[PDB]
Amino acid sequence: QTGGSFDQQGVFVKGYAMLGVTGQDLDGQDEGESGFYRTTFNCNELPTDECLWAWQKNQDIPQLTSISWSPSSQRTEWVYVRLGYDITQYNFFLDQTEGMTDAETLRQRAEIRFLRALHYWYFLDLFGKAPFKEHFSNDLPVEKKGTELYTYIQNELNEIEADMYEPRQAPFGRADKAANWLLRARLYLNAGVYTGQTDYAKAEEYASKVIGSAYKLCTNYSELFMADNDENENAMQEIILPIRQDGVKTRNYGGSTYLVCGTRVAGMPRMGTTNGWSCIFARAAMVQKFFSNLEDVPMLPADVEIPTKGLDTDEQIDAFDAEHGIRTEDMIKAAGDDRALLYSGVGGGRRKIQTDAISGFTDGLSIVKWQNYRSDGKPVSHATYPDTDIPLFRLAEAYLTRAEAIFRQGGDATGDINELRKRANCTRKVQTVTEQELIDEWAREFYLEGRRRSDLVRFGMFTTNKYLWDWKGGAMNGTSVASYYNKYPIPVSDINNNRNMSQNEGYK
Ligand SMILES: OC[C@H]1O[C@H](O[C@H]2[C@H](O)[C@@H](O)[C@@H](O[C@H]3[C@H](O)[C@@H](O)[C@@H](O[C@H]4[C@H](O)[C@@H](O)[C@@H](O[C@H]5[C@H](O)[C@@H](O)[C@@H](O[C@H]6[C@H](O)[C@@H](O)[C@@H](O[C@H]7[C@H](O)[C@@H](O)[C@H](O)O[C@@H]7CO)O[C@@H]6CO)O[C@@H]5CO)O[C@@H]4CO)O[C@@H]3CO)O[C@@H]2CO)[C@H](O)[C@@H](O)[C@@H]1O
Ligand SMILES: [Ca+2]
Ligand SMILES: [Ca+2]
Repeated sequence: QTGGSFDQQGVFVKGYAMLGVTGQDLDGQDEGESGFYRTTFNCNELPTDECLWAWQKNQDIPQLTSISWSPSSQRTEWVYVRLGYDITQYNFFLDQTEGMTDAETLRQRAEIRFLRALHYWYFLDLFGKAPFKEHFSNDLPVEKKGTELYTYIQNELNEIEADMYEPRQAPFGRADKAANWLLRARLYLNAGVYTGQTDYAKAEEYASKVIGSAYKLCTNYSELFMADNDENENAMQEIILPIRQDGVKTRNYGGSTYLVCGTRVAGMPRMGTTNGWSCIFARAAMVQKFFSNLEDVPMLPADVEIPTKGLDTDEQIDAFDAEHGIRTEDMIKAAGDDRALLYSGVGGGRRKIQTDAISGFTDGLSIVKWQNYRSDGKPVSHATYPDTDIPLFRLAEAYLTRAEAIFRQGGDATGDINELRKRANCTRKVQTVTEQELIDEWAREFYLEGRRRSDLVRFGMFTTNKYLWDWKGGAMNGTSVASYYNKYPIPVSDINNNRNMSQNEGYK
């Protein structure tokens, strides 16, 4: 539908919706697996030191879990096709509005181009290249890779800035200048990876612009991931770009539902939902980001039995956990960090910190960072699907990005790192910053937010022996894998359909 049938406003809104909702066609793929969020999240989380997918029988899960996928990877095709599809939609909107000079359309085009740029970043970060097309048409996309792609995204962002909303002036959910600046800061931070030439001075500069804007850090970390993060100034003042989610109106199995339902199982107190999928749990390496010595991690003694009765309600579960100091609040206290939103209690069965074999959901601690509970205690909209928004872009990213840029430039990054540690009410403060502390802090601050893999690759820790974590590369204590795994392969299906695309080095 074009011309007189083109619903500009409607298509504009759908532009943003692709970030958090699945439409309504790949073979053997549940609709709930096609989302922009879920596919990119898995590609940047499942293979990392942050988490594990409990149901390994699911297609392509073992491959992603241990960094052993191939060009026939179903989950690689999923994110590749999803990213490409969203872009064709943006190109369509831009083509249909081309030539329109009214203030309204200009702003919409700026934001759409912002959204397209973000998508091209994922292509660049995940594949080092992307099936490029500036317009909507029949023509096969051409290949745009590395430096040229990097330069295109940067140029897009630089060109559309002037037309975007001032920081915190756009309707909640839409991207403003600070979102623009944050994306560029991320690009610059990883410029070394994408172009072979680092540019930390620029990453620092754009990070400072974001930090110097109206955005501010939420005083209660957990609130950023709660049901009312779209009706709480404390959380909203930090969320530069949210992915709206609603228990009744905006549902997505791969949306906040994925982060809440996917990390819970029946028996856990305060599930915030009626459905616990028991899918995502933390690896020992994740827990170690909060407990350098895993022996300090509050755990139930192995010689203590868990009653088969009397543990049916949250009240009973909590009381039992308190007796053994294993309530999440007890986990946070022992961790001396508000971000230690983990659970080792008996709700759902005995938990392990590390496992000799990936058997089930309880082989690692549970992650209760995402919640379908409002900080003000008010009712949520639905008993199953969460109202919780996904704060894709948070101000915290600017502090860690500037901190990393300063450190790599030979300066003192303690100031920026302690800004986040202070917010999380950390008992331990950083006296000096090391590469190790930085990558560890990136995990403590952003675990389960869909970016882990990218930070690891930048630190040369994703495939190498520089950092081995439980189950990395398929080995209990971790093992390395080929360096070509730092980039996902181009789906064989697209290699076959578009001769313009060349496979990434290393893959067959
Ligand atoms: O008919 C269309 C429908 O088909 C499928 O759903 C039906 C099943 O095919 C059918 O067999 C029956 O499922 C029951 C099983 O038969 C029964 O054995 C038991 O299943 C076990 C399962 O065997 C275990 O592996 C374990 O399951 C895990 C999964 O392995 C995890 O991946 C996770 O799951 C979640 C998905 O990952 C999410 O994407 C989402 O799934 C939704 C799809 O994304 C969406 O497109 C679709 O429309 O709805 C899906 C949900 O209904 O949520 C999933 C969790 O709900 O977590 C589960 C749970 O740990 O444990 C289960 C439970 O013991 O029980 C099964 C359910 O009763 O009935 C199914 C319909 O309810 C497709 O899966 C579905 O997408 C199609 O629409
Ligand atoms: Ca409300
Ligand atoms: Ca919401």
